[PDB]
Amino acid sequence: ECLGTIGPVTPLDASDFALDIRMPGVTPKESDTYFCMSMRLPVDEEAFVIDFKPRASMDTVHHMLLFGCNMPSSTGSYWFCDEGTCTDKANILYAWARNAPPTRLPKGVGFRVGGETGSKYFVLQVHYGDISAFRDNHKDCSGVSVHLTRVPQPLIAGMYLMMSVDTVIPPGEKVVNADISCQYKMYPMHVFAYRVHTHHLGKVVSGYRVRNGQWTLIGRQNPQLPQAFYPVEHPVDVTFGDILAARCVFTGEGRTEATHIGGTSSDEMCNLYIMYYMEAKYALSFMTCTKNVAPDMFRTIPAEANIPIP
Ligand SMILES: [Cu+2]
Ligand SMILES: [Cu+2]
Ligand code: NI
Repeated sequence: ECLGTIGPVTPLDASDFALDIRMPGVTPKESDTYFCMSMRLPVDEEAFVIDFKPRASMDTVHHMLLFGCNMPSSTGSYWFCDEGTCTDKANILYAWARNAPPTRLPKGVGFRVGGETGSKYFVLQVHYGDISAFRDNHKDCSGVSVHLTRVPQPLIAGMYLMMSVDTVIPPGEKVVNADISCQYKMYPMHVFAYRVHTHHLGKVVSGYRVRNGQWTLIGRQNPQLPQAFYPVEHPVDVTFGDILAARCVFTGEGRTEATHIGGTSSDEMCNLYIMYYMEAKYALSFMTCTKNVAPDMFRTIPAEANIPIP
């Protein structure tokens, strides 16, 4: 699968091209190795990401994530993602998970990149699980083919990130809730996909839109299942005056010391990635909620938010 003499850029037609984002023939020496690499966009003008095709080794790649950003964490050929993904904010565009197949972008929908305000780089994370296939000492070029176009898209994809920052999980503690909430104050977004992220202590993650005190399910997932972007059961609009609300349920069981929010496996995260589309003339590409503005509101959270997925 390694790119040879033809390189990473395929002409599709007048205004479209495929960009292949692949590891430069890497060979992991340990299990659960996270490798990152970057690619500058080959065009300066604004472009739209309208499709993704995975190029994974079905024998060694556990997951892949693709981000857009302006400042990749390294200037090197490739690095361990422990160093970081991007030094500015990494905008997730795509997740590929083993045993949980991705869902296509709706037609007419694209991420805006490049230009004056869009991402100038793609960063690709590859999670290598079982490295028993690397007994060959073979070079791996797993990654993702992205379909770019110059043609403006009627609908712009973006990300609403809900994330905990203050969470403290005391050791042995049966149940710890991490609650996130913000008022929505932009033009309408329609949620079409969601991804959940915790580390090993996470039991369930749920996101809701609350309007006039009524809770509407965006997504609810066990974070110990493959962390792909999952389609929303039914399209959900989030509109001015709505509150977005999310809860991660953790346990402290099995830990001798307290667990707080951080980047390592002995730390936790409570992340819910809400992938939306917006009308192009109304669109903004990213929003983040790191707060809990209506904590008392969580008294009426559906009971399913506290119950593990069977
Ligand atoms: Cu993985
Ligand atoms: Cu994490
Ligand atoms: Ni609608």
